[PDB]
Amino acid sequence: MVKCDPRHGKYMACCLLYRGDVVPKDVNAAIATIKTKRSIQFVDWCPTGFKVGINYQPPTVVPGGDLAKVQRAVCMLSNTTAIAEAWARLDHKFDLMYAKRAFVHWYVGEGMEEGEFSEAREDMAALEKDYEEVGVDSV
Amino acid sequence: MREIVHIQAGQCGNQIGAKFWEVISDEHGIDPTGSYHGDSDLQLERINVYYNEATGNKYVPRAILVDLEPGTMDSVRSGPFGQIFRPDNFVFGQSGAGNNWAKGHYTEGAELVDSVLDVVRKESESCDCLQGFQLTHSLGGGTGSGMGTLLISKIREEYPDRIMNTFSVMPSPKVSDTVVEPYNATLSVHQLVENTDETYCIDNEALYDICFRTLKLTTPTYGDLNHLVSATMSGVTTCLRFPGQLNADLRKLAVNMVPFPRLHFFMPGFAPLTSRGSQQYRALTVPELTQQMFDSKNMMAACDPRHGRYLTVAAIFRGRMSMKEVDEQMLNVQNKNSSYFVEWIPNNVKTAVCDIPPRGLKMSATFIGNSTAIQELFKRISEQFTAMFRRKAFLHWYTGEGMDEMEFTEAESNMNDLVSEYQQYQDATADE
Amino acid sequence: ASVKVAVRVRPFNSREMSRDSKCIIQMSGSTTTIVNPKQPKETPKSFSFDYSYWSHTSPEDINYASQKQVYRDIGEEMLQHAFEGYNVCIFAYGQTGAGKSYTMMGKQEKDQQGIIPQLCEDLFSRINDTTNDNMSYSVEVSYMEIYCERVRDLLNPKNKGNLRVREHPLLGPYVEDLSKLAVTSYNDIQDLMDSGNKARTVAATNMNETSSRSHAVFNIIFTQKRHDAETNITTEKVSKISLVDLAGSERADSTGAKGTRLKEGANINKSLTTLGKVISALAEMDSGPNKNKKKKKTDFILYRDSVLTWLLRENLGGNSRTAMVAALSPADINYDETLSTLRYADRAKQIRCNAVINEDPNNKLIRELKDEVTRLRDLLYA
Ligand SMILES: CC(=O)O[C@H]1C(=O)[C@@]2(C)[C@H]([C@H](OC(=O)c3ccccc3)[C@]3(O)C[C@H](OC(=O)[C@H](O)[C@@H](NC(=O)c4ccccc4)c4ccccc4)C(C)=C1C3(C)C)[C@]1(OC(C)=O)CO[C@@H]1C[C@@H]2O
Ligand SMILES: Nc1ncnc2c1ncn2[C@@H]1O[C@H](COP(=O)(O)OP(=O)(O)NP(=O)(O)O)[C@@H](O)[C@H]1O
Ligand SMILES: Nc1nc2c(ncn2[C@@H]2O[C@H](COP(=O)(O)OP(=O)(O)O)[C@@H](O)[C@H]2O)c(=O)[nH]1
Repeated sequence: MVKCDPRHGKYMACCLLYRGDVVPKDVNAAIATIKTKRSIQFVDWCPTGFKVGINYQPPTVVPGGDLAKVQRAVCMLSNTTAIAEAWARLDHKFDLMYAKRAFVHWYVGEGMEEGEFSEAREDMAALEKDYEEVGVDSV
Repeated sequence: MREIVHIQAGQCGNQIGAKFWEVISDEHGIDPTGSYHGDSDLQLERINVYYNEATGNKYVPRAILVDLEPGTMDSVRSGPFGQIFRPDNFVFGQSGAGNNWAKGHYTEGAELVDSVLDVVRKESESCDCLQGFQLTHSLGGGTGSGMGTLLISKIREEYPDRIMNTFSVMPSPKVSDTVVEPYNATLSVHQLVENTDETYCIDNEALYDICFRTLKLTTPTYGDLNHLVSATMSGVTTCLRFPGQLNADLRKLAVNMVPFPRLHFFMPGFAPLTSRGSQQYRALTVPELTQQMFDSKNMMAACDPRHGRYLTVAAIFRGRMSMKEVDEQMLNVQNKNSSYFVEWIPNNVKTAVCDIPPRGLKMSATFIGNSTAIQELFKRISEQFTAMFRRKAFLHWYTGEGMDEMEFTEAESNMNDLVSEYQQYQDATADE
Repeated sequence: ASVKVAVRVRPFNSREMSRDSKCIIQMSGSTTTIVNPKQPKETPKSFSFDYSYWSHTSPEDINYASQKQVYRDIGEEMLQHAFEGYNVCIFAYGQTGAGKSYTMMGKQEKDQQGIIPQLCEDLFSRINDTTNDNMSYSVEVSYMEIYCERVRDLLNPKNKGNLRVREHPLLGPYVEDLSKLAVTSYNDIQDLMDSGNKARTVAATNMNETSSRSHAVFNIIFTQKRHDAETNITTEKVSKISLVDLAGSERADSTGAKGTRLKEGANINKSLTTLGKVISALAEMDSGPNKNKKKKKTDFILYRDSVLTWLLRENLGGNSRTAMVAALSPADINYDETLSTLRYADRAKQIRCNAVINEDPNNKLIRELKDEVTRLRDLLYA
């Protein structure tokens, strides 16, 4: 749901939420199959990786919708280190406008101080670096 | 709620405002008498943006009319919509400016400005939460330039927080109708660059070009030009009046358009345009509107956008359309003509969409561009100004009314500085 | 040459004492260093400055920097330059609490008087000493403030109207109907200064009990008249001395601003940001053409954005020589503002001034021709 390639990073955690006619044998087999594949990379310090939940109520269908009626549904919430990539792109744009102080007077005229820009940028840089170390292989 | 106050000065401004009021009224459904005769229920939801209530379930527009010659006031009253306005707002005098900026700004306008300001204060006090002003006038004239500039200065002094707009007709390059156009245009721009918050530059030559080439008319009159300008004026501020998927207040347009305080001159545009008898051939849709909107022939500013770079641009759509098509088209336009867009703004297209299109137009789009090429216009005036100031061609008429050469010199310097700023970004390279 | 700079460290203030804080600014000679409390053992930073003043102590002389020392370092040279015939300018800079007013005005009760009182004192002392039959002097004063993009006069009594700004085509920007007053005794200028400081607009805030809501400019026009009736002519040299006190950057949420105070802070911040932009642009401009090739790339500096930059057109660049006085707060909590002050002071160092003395070209050409004929006469006589 976000324009970032998960293959460039490593998966750190995963939650699966199943709705409908689902059995634990099938989800165990699915988890084993996903663990077998090589394209999906898990960090070394999370040997388990997966959390599973199952619910009986199947999803509903709104009149005039577009999704079809289905018997089984899945929602995944995955914590990966690919996100950073998207942040990096946005940072570039910010710099290209902040070198010339474009549009800054609108912000300053409503109570903001100029320096408050720069601090935030540095703060952002700090978060990104901590998403590049949490994934370095242990030694 | 967002109330707008409308002011009109001079022959050009008054006629444009009359046609504009004849338009908005239809969009909201108001009879010439004042009573409401409409069909939809959204028309009264936000009628207070422009109109005030009156006891007999009547609506009166929130306009002010200004001049120093009763002729235009008589013409407006003796007209189809003369009875819609409040009589007390017809402020005027005698012995008009006579195409002299000094008489308009210092001698004659200084007497009537107090009454005009009293009416403006009375009108603005009743508003629940005033948004901004807008004023229509012509720079090449007398009354219009002087009194409009004086009113802009005073109102900015009194109401520093609110938005000020202007729809000004600038002198054309070749089609000329006054011999002392450059003096008035320069003296007016010297103050417009400082005081107002937005400005839309109209040129008669561009409107005639659109009428003859696109609309394929045979005898255009000033009514059609007023039509085009009124269409644009109505389309700019649609999102205050009707619901939509992406709203765009005037302040939002101001923030996204101008990157620096002194660069608030825009080129407007409107689409579509089928010239009639050929509507059956053109398929109306989103990419067709985008194609017509960015074309050079459509622009009303009489300046080629291909000679510079777009500092930025805004598009306001009206209709029922998909958001993906709009976003894809704006991205495609940005990527295709990559040379003509400035490179240190990563994305320089503002988008808004409204659900209620015009009376009989399944779709429509308004365009507000901010590009360096506008400098050409100023250069023309400056050149002509020098050609008449080196020998003091008609100067005494101004000096008899209480001016001096220093005023002319500082105005010329300020406009030249504006031209230099706009030229600073025009060339490629620059980058980081 | 370039601009002069005199950074000064302020002592602790009770707001920084009730809330615990630590000194972070160190300095030695021309160098001034700052360490990031955020993460230590990361990257100590240093900067080079012509002058630097320590003011944490007072009875002890351990690197202590009295106001008299600052005056002797900057104002004495500037007064000498003014007597030579250069227009000269001082301008203060920093943030709410830095101590720009302490340096400019100081305290009337204290012997430690600010730069402007001491400059006026020394100027009148030299006028009294050097007056003669063949040498005389004239002095006039003016004092203006910029509140919110409006120029207001201070010596002029209560006048509700504002003053217009107009550009003379040859002499540049100026302000029309400024009450320009002459002076003949130190008492007159002292009383005028007291009245001006009294009539200034000042409001209280969390950062300072008595803060300034307006930029202030003090101007002295000084004329030398050489009256050797046999040979010389009068009104030979005219000089302009400008002393500028700027408002301190407002952080809004930290200052407890609200209502009108917030709008004043916003206008002050807009003016300061415009000033920073010109300073950076002018510095880059002079730096580039000086070393790059010499092409005189036509990137022009934009001063018509704010009245502050517009009225200081000449002092920032042109026929004026100048100095920047950046005050600094040593408290650890005030880290980012201190870094901004340091960086913009360093940028201001890169700026080049081009003060030049000018007189009537006819007189100059006559003198040059007189020297030429003297040379030729010496040639043929030999
Ligand atoms: C029969 C029909 O639908 O044909 C169109 C038509 O052919 C075109 C050419 C129309 C036509 O416009 C012109 O010919 C014209 C002439 C002089 C100046 C400006 C325009 C049209 O007259 C104009 C008319 O526009 C409207 O009625 C809008 O709702 C518009 N009208 C007004 O500006 C107006 C004027 C006076 C009183 C009340 C309204 C509008 C926009 C916003 C809010 C309210 C109204 C329309 C669609 C057409 C015709 C009739 C041919 C165009 O104009 C507009 C505003 O739609 C010209 O460019 C568009 C594209 C259209 O395809
Ligand atoms: N060297 C110093 N010795 C003693 N007190 C000082 C010194 N420098 C500054 N101060 C004090 O610092 C406080 C604030 O100084 P001030 O000059 O008002 O700051 P500012 O940064 O110029 N802000 P503003 O008042 O708005 O112009 C006052 O109490 C000064 O007396
Ligand atoms: N677009 C448009 N321009 C007009 C109209 N009437 C006059 N003008 C232009 O206005 C200019 C003269 O300005 P004028 O109205 O006399 O200014 P005033 O005397 O101060 O009111 C001329 O260059 C005309 O081209 C009109 O109805 N529409």
